[PDB]
Amino acid sequence: ETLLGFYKQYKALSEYIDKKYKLSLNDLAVLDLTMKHCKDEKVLMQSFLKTAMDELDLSRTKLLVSIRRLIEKERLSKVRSSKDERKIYIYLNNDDISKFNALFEDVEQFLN
Amino acid sequence: KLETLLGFYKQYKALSEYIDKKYKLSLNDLAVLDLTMKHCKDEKVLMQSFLKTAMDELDLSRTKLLVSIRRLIEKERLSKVRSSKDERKIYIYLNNDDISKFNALFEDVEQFLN
Repeated sequence: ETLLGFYKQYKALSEYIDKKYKLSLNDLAVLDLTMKHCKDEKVLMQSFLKTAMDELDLSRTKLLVSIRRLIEKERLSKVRSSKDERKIYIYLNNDDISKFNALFEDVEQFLN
Repeated sequence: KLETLLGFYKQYKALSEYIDKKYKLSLNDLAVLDLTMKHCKDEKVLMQSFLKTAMDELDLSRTKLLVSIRRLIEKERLSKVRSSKDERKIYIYLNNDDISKFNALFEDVEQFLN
C-alpha cells in the first residue's frame, strides 16, 4: 500500500514527460547523468556508455537510443574526432544546460 | 533526494523487467491485481463497479484497465463470471487458486525489492 503511492507518481511523471517533451524516464536518467560528466568539457562516447551502464543499469543499446534521442531533441550535443571517424564525443553546451535546468525544475515541481 | 529518486528509478525499472520476463505482466497489471485483492477476495464484483474504483484509485484510463483485467484473466490470475440474465453484465472475482497465485507473486515482488 506504500508501493502504489510510488507507482502512481512514477506513472504520472512518465506520462507528463512523454506528453510534454516526448522523452522517456530513461532519457531523463541519461540526461541527468550527462550533467555530471560533460557539463564543462566533452566526454568520449564509449566511455560514457560504460559509466552509464554501471550507474543506470541499462543495456548498451537502450543507452545509445536515449543518447541519440537527446541529441535529436537538441538537449545534448555531439562532436566527432577530426582524426578518427569512428570516435564520437558528447557534451552539453550552454543552450543544453539552460534546457536541462528548465526541464528538471519542471520535474521537481510536478513531483512537489 | 535526487539520489533517492534516481535510486528508486533503478529499483522500479529493475522490478518492471523482472516481472515482465518471469510473468509477462506489467506493473499496471500488478497494481490492478493488487486492487482486485481488496475488492473480490471473498465475493465477486461487477466490472463497472470495479473500473470506476480502479480508475480513481490507480489513475488509469478505462481502456488501460480493461487491457490489464483481460490480461490477468488470460494469464489465469483473475476469474470472470457473466450474468445469466443480462449478457452485457460481467463480474470478476478471485478464486482460491487465484489467491494462492496472488500470494506467491507478491511474496516474489516483496523479496525482489529487498
